[PDB]
Amino acid sequence: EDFDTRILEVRNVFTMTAKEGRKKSIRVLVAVGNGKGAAGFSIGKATDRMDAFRKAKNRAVHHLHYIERYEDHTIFHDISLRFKRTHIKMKKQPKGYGLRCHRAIITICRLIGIKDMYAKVSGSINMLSLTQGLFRGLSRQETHQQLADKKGLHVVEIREECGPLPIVVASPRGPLRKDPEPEDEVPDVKLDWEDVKTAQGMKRSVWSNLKRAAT
Amino acid sequence: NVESFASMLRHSPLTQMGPAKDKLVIGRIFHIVENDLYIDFGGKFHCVCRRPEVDGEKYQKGTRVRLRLLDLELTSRFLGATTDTTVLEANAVLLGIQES
Amino acid sequence: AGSRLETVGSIFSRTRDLVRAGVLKEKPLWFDVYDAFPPLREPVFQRPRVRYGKAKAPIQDIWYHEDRIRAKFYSVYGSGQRAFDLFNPNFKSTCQRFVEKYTELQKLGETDEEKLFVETGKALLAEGVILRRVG
Amino acid sequence: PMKGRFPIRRTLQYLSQGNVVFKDSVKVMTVNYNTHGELGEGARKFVFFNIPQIQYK
Amino acid sequence: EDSTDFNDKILNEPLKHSDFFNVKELFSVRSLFDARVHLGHKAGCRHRFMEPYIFGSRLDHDIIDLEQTATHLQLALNFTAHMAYRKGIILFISRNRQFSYLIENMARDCGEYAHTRYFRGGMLTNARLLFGPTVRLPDLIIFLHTLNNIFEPHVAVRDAAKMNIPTVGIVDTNCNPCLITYPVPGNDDSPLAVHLYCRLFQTAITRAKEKRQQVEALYRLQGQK
Amino acid sequence: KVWYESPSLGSHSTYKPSKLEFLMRSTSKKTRKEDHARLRALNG
Amino acid sequence: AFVIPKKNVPTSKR
Amino acid sequence: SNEDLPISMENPYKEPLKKCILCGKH
Ligand code: FES
Ligand SMILES: [Mg+2]
Repeated sequence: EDFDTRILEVRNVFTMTAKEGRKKSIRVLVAVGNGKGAAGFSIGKATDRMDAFRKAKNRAVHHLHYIERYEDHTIFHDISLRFKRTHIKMKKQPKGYGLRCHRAIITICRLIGIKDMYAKVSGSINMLSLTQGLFRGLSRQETHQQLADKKGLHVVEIREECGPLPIVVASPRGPLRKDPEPEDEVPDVKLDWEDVKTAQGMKRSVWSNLKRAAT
Repeated sequence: NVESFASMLRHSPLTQMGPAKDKLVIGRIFHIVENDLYIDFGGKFHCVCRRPEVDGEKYQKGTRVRLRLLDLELTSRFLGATTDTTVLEANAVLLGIQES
Repeated sequence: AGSRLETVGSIFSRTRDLVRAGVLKEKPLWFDVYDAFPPLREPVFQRPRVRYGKAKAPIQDIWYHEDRIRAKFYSVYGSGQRAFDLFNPNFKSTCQRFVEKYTELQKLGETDEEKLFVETGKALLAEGVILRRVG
Repeated sequence: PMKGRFPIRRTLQYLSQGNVVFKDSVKVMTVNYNTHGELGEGARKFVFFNIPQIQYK
Repeated sequence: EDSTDFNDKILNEPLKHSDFFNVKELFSVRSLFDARVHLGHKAGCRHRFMEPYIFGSRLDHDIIDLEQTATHLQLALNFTAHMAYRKGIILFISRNRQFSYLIENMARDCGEYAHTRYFRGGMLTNARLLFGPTVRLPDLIIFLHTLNNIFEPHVAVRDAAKMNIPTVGIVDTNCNPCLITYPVPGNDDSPLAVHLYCRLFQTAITRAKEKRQQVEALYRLQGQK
Repeated sequence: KVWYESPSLGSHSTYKPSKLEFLMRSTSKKTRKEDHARLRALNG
Repeated sequence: AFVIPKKNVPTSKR
Repeated sequence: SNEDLPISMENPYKEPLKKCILCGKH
């Protein structure tokens, strides 16, 4: 009863058969979730559209992922991944930002329990690749405790609304390193030209930052 | 003063034997199927030897025999394979029976 | 309610997480035992990959100093007509008896290789050992 | 992604982080450095990382 | 009122001891060496995930490091004993037909279950249909051989993980231990190795069941008075 | 491999061409793609 | 949440 | 450390490579 089901795609697939010619079947993609981090998806196939719904939603509840959420409202860090030809870039956002994501991502995020996130989908916009690509990226996000345990250092959150106050979000359970993390004068991290072009005011789009209904 | 594994391995008869090709070893028949003799000789895999024509009835379960080893494990990698195919048996030639 | 995503984490991580989310009402019978006495490696699915270029397995061949003596003994005298008995854990072959004498004479200060090998054969012949040279 | 190694160097934020603003006397700066040698590594990183910031300021 | 004390004195007490059943007295590196457990397959058959547990190659024959086997075997036996103590269903699985009869007898003698036959599709993932909606599945699956007869991973390895069942498995040098919860690097082919494994698990399981009865009986006698 | 197919999953299976195997065989079973190959090559 | 029509009648079984 | 550990070296039991009947002849 705690799980909600949402449809992501309903397709009519046509199979050519030896004696019966073109036959019509239904392929349905549905996602399930309880709104508290546990969510999954499954494909359903049947000749009738309502049998596909039953198979998909019942099967999905047995293939649930657990998704870690920062403060139970957003992701722990920016996630950029490619699944086949579908690219998804997700950004951690503060409270009140809402879900500014592909409508399918919005639907899945309400099932997971993510309230604030930005996502941009590039390349092929295949609902299945997008769905399983999204769950792959959300299931491989490193939490703050995992980072602290991995590096044996404190994770300190600096918020501009809280000024210079250092907020320790996670501390290692094991011993605490004494050697500071090396401060490489320049990081060799790869950047997204889309993110940089926006921060420099060179991104011009009539479709960006448009007023939309609450999501 | 507990013996280490490195010590057990160095002084093991199987380690001391070196290569197995053309090595005389004593085996024991543990299973027989018609004229197929299954003989263990101290290795990982048993060998399968056909009952000799002469004194065939002398070869029974428990009979200790002399073998000339060829390979401890018959394996080969075939074209287009990522690993080796193994038949899970050693290659040995049955010479005769061991007697005191 | 559960998870059959066997390639996503491990049975422990999937069970622990679904227990936290309240999806699983009761913990499985094994969960408390795994938690107290976990394996050395957490059982997470991995895909075996093939090595390419300059990548090589780290496994090393097992060799011993006496193996040089064993190769020469087999070359000079061949495999002994005596049969190996690999069932007896204390079996000593003619080669091992040769190696032990060869090691004893080396510890007596002799350092030449060709000379240390001929004197060893004589000692065994004196002890009654049969050493038929292959050629 | 942004082409090249250390794409951060090609951002306005990075270029504005230079702290060297030369006095009006400075008219020309020549840099002589070596592509190989362990003792000239700092000069190579200076050309690689900091020359862009100096010219920007 | 009385349940919390029961679960604490019986179910939680064994979990506070490093070796509650003393399974380390059951084997030694020498006992494993005499059973030929260190003997692995040829190097050409090596699985890359088994390289951590391999001591080396002796003339193109891989040797399993028994120092690690002893530590893994300690964990595997300890887990098996705790699951037998908790009255868990232990299922032995192996497709090697040389040992099918031996394994079925070992299971019957210890009071557990064996599946050495052709594993049918969906025995674990479709058990309710095949057996009934109230069928109880195994709490622990012990693999004495992790490969099937075509040298591929036994289907039950994947299906055990799907059903969140922990697996104990003897993993030779050509096997894949990634999804086996408690792997034990060791020879699975030699009759002496396989016989040893059956004695250890049989003994660990039998001791744990007797320990459960001893504790329960004492807890009841003390409860009345 | 070559254009000649060698992807068979049971490539390591032991080929057993005997009279007894034929009797202990599923009647539904039909010859696989590379099953004829072993026959074509064994006859040669 | 919404309702899907039920697939079959449970009496239709052995 | 330990005397019984394996030592690194070249295969002492390695056999010579095969040779054709005319190997080494003009
Ligand atoms: S093998 Fe032919 S020249 Fe040497
Ligand atoms: Mg094996």
